[PDB]
Amino acid sequence: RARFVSKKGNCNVAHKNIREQGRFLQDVFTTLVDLKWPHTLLIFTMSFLCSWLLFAMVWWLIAFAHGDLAPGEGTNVPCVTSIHSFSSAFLFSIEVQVTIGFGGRMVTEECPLAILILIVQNIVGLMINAIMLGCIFMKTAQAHRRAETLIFSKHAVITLRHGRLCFMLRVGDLRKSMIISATIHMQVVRKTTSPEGEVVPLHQVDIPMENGVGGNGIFLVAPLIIYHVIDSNSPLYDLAPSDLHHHQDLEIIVILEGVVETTGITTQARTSYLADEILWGQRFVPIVAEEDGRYSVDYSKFGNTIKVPTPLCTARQLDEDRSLLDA
Amino acid sequence: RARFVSKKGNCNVAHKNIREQGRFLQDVFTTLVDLKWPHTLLIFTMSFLCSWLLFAMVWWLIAFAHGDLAPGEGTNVPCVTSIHSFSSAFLFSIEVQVTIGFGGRMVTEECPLAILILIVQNIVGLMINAIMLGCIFMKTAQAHRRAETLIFSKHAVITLRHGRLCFMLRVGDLRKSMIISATIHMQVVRKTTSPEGEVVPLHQVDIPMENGVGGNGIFLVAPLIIYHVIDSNSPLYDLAPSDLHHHQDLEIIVILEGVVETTGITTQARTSYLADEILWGQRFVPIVAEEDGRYSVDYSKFGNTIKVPTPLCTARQLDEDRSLLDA
Amino acid sequence: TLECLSRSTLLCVSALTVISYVTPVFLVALLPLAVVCYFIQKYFRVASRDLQQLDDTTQLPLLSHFAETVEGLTTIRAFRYEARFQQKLLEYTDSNNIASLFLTAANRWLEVRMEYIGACVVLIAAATSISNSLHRELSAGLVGLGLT
Amino acid sequence: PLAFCGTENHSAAYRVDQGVLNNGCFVDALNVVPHVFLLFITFPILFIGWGHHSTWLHFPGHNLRWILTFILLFVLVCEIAEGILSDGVTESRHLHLYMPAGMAFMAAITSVVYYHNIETSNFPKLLIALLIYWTLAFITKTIKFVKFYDHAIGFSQLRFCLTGLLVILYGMLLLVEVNVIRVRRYIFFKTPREVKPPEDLQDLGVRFLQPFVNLLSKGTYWWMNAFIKTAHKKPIDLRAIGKLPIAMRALTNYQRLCVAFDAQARKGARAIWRALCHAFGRRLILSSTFRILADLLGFAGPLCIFGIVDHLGKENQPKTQFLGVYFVSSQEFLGNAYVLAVLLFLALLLQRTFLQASYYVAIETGINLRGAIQTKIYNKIMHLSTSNTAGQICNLVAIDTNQLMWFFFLCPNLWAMPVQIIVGVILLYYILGVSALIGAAVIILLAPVQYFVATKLSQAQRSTLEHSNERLKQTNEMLRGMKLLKLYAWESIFCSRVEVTRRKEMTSLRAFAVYTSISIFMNTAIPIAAVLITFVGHVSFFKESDLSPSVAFASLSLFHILVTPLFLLSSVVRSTVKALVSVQKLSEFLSS
Ligand SMILES: CCOc1cc(CC(=O)N[C@@H](CC(C)C)c2ccccc2N2CCCCC2)ccc1C(=O)O
Ligand SMILES: Nc1ncnc2c1ncn2[C@@H]1O[C@H](COP(=O)(O)OP(=O)(O)OP(O)(O)=S)[C@@H](O)[C@H]1O
Ligand SMILES: Nc1ncnc2c1ncn2[C@@H]1O[C@H](COP(=O)(O)OP(=O)(O)OP(O)(O)=S)[C@@H](O)[C@H]1O
Repeated sequence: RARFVSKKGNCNVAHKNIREQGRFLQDVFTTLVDLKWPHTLLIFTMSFLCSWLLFAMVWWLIAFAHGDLAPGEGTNVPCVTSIHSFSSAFLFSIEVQVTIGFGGRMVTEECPLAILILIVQNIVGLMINAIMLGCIFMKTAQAHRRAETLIFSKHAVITLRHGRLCFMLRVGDLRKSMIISATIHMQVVRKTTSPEGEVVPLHQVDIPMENGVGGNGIFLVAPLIIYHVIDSNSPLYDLAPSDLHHHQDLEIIVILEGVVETTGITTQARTSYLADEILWGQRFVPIVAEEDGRYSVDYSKFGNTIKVPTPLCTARQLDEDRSLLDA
Repeated sequence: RARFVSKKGNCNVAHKNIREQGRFLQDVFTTLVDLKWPHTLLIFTMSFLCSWLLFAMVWWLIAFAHGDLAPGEGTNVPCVTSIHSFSSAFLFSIEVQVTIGFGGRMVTEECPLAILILIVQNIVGLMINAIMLGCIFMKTAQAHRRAETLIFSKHAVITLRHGRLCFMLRVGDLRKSMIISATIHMQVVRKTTSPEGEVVPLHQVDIPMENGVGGNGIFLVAPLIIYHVIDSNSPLYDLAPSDLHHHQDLEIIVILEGVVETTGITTQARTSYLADEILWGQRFVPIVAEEDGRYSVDYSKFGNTIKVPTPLCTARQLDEDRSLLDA
Repeated sequence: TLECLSRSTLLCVSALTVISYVTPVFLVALLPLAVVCYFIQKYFRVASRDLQQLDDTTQLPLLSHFAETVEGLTTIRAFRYEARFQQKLLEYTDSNNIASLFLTAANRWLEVRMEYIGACVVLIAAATSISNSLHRELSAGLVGLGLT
Repeated sequence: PLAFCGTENHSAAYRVDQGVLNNGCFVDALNVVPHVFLLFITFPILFIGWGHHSTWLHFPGHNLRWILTFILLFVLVCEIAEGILSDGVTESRHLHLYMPAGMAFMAAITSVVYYHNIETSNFPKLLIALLIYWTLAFITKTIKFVKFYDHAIGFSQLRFCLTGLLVILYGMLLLVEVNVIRVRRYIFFKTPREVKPPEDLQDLGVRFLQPFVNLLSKGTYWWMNAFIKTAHKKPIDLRAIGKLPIAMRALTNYQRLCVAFDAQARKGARAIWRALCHAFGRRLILSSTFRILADLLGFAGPLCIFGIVDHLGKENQPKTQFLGVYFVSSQEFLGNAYVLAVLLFLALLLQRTFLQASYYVAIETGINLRGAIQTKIYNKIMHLSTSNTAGQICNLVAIDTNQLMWFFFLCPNLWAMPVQIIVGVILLYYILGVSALIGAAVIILLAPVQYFVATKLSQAQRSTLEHSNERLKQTNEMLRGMKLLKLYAWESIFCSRVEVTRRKEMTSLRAFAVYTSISIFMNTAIPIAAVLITFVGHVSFFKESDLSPSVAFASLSLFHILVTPLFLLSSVVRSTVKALVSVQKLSEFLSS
């Protein structure tokens, strides 16, 4: 069966029959940022080589039409000096676009269309150069490889915490960089049938993360347990321990967003638990241990999830049993 | 009749009698970023050509005053070599501003005001060049064309969901880039008359988006339905199915903001439904379908909105009928 | 069918042998084209098999439906169920048509690919045999043999 | 070493003292520029867009511009050829002869790729880049034409005809570009039009996208590729196969046929034939045109072998015109045998793709006819009275509509095989003189013999089917009562009776197999005898011209091309009379 989001955040949806009005390339610039680094290299080098070949074309053409490729050098003045071939023209063009300009073949005061062409060549060079500089600055500040090291426990566990069923995962920030203002959103992706007769195929219901402040935000330095209280008025209320098998239509996506501390750019790390990934009656093994003089975190036991006796039944039946024991 | 915001986010308001103290051009820089790409090209090229013409002016002037344009070359030393005309001066100026410097016309140790001018020419060149680089980096990171591919359903529909009247639209993110931390704000723009005698002409009342977490935020990969519960204590409470015609003073603006995943810059996509755009008694046709091994989303049926029998009356009368059936 | 398969395989092998004897260098280019030919033939064969089985299996419902409609015609006209049965017939005949059409399209795909391989073979043979009949001693008539 | 205007008289070709624009090899250099413009404006955009599921849309003038660009690449291959041929003489390779045309080639290919990208992405404003290109390519080519005219180059030389063809084709592509910009005003305008790609292409479940591809893919069935690859990994299900487009549905074809029937009733078997004509004749004659063009271009092969072998079997250029540039003429050009080889290759490739396209269009129109006729005979079943033969109607759907559809499959052959055989006999006579007529008569004698053998084979088939049906009834008797037979061990006697019936059926199968063997042997032996009589009578009996390699092998290739139509003409005629009887029977039924 298909899932919504892979275990590595790679979303699994396929988009079909997209009427594009040229909007995917009217944004040439974020398209040119998102081109993978080899693709960006090849676009970079194409846009330079083609420009040089173009203006070398023009230069050789002018020197032809100016009568500067005929022998008989001494009598007349070249429009730019000692262009002898399309090799000379290609080198002269390179030297004036990349501004090395050895000056062996320098433009002279002689014929204006060369002056005008050399203006044009400098200006388009400046233009494309600044365009590529900026695009690959935007590409130097891409923070995709930072969300590659924010990790989630492979198994999420439902355990009895403070007398209530709680659904927990564990997340960890491997680097020293504090991904500032981290915020976590969890949604139970499950097909929902409406009492009025509406069935939506990938319905997403946000489940509230349990916090003392009543918000969705974590201070992530040591790997921490993100848990959700399944008391009531939220999905998973009727999650029996039997319904946790492979082909059960039940997924939970988690998505944590925050700016990286260093490049100051928001990023997002996401993962998903299918009904088989989520274990019942387990609790996460402790990780932090007070070492010599610090709080040493052991990532070996990150997702071990020791099992512990929990009442195997739905949370609704748990509340019903509490109500019956009370009265 | 006029609307507040066009169907393409282009806001329709006209601003008149604006006492500007020079504040629209005291911000020359975001003005120079927001100049459309052709306008930015022309400003770029003007600011280069004018600089070259200026410093070529100065160079030819100096070489004149230094007595370097008179024939009789061998006796005296040029202040910069082999300037023969304002062509030579223009080429020398280009070569030193754009740093090609073929060196056929190089400044010599001879006369200081040229040294000082060449200092000035290099420094202003560096200054304007870095100014333009930075402005068009800021312009390479403009994310207007990204909000051109976040799309809203052309028709919003009011349907009975879970026994309550709900106002729904559908939105979709065409690209693979997850527009991180998406947040949606909806406001019912309608002329409001106050009981104390105050009538405001474009009053905006925020209507709460229905979420299980009680917030305004979506995980947008597959096109999803944004719906608002019209139970009470919010506008549209008295929206009869008859009041949905063209000339009814009623608009609903929606505005979703979030940083693009790639250039890490916040953007915003907005749209508006007039009283005729919003349909009654329809429900959005399902879109996601489990294909071969993925969740294929079909954008052909994006805004089809099949009709379904709903009680055609106001939501207040719906609550009154429920109360009467209860007792 | 066995006779024609024998004749086709032997004629193809014979033509390749002739244009390799006339042109020894063509044999070097034969192996890439032979590999491409084998791959195309395999992929065709599997697709054509599936499409042929499907095209056969969708034709039985159509004739069966015709038989039924002729048998219980008076009953169907009694129920005024004529529109439903015409809809069912349109569906059956559309299934049959789409099957036969995809079958013929796969056939055309294979035949175009094989004809382009044959065109590349004739270009290589022509060019190399003409070059050898100009620079080398290669005879005039062997060039025409390899050409045909 | 590698000079554009080859180094001559100390590179005197570069001196532009004479009014630059009328210095050839500079006007030839001006052409290299617009092609560089297109290449370098496009390759970046193409590779940024090359770095979803679209349901593409066609810009109007689509097929026309594809045809034009095909012709363009053809004339450019010819121009590369004439150039490379045209500087075999001198010592330095004049690059300006072929390098500008060989550059225009890649430029045209990029043009088709770029326009296709824009078509798929429906960004019509990008087409402005082509809007420039053709202009330049027009102008610089016209400038090349005019200056040619000034030295009285004339039509005498091939290069002038090719450059005129080029000016014409660039004018055509400029007209097509402006056509596109006119219908869908994407340049600065009111920006009115949005075409909303067709509905049947948006159905997730219409996977037979043969009508919805560019003409090149329509011809190569390139789309099928994807399908077939999928069809190799996992099996083919009715979900994997799409459903038919709106253009080819039972209802669509049925309504078309009914409109044709109304038109014919406003003005019997003849009525049905004329209605089928009025309903499917456009596609039928389109397939026939493809088929006849493929026949002629296939005949273009043997004559080319003749030319090649005549050139190389001989033992071997004037008109140096542009003050140093040589100019090869049409007669020397078509006698190079290197040019002849690539022209044979191009003609062969185009002929084979036209042939396969003829086959496909005929198949599609036949299948649509089958759908329409089935729906019509069923709609007639609905209305007929209870007074009236269920199996008759069942087989009328099973075998009679099948014969009609197969007549519509082979219908282009019926019109283009006589043309094929006529032109083949004419070409053979033109090549080999009088002995070719004897050879062609000997080979034409294959068709009536094959027809007679097929008729006898069908007669033997019926006489075999009788005994086969009787043996089947006896086997069914033996198999129904196998219990009782085994209970009293009467199985051997009934098996002996079944074996006697089988021996009678084998007696008839002997005659059937003799007729099949005669068919195979005639089919493979009439051509050998034809070649034998042709050549021997040409040399000994006629005492005619000596048998040269070119002449003989051209005649052999023409015989191989003549074999197939002569063999299949019998089958075409038999299928035609069979389907005529089928339409008669269908009219008799539909009239009641
Ligand atoms: C070339 C085979 O592709 C077809 C081609 C057609 C149309 C067609 O002009 N056929 C010619 C054969 C070709 C080689 C001339 C023909 C003519 C007369 C009798 C039978 C046949 N034949 C048709 C059945 C198979 C071959 C003998 C239809 C259907 C097909 C098909 O893919 O089934
Ligand atoms: N027509 C206008 N266009 C632009 N800005 C305005 C305009 N009117 C007022 N403002 C700004 O709005 C602020 C307060 O508006 P007002 O109270 O209406 O006028 P004001 O403050 O009395 O004007 P000042 O402070 O004496 S210059 C001021 O800081 C003005 O700069
Ligand atoms: N298949 C699709 N691919 C991309 N965008 C789409 C697609 N279908 C609809 N849209 C966009 O979604 C918005 C509204 O969707 P729909 O209501 O379903 O169609 P629509 O609005 O009637 O099309 P328009 O506005 O007449 S061009 C439009 O602005 C479209 O641009």
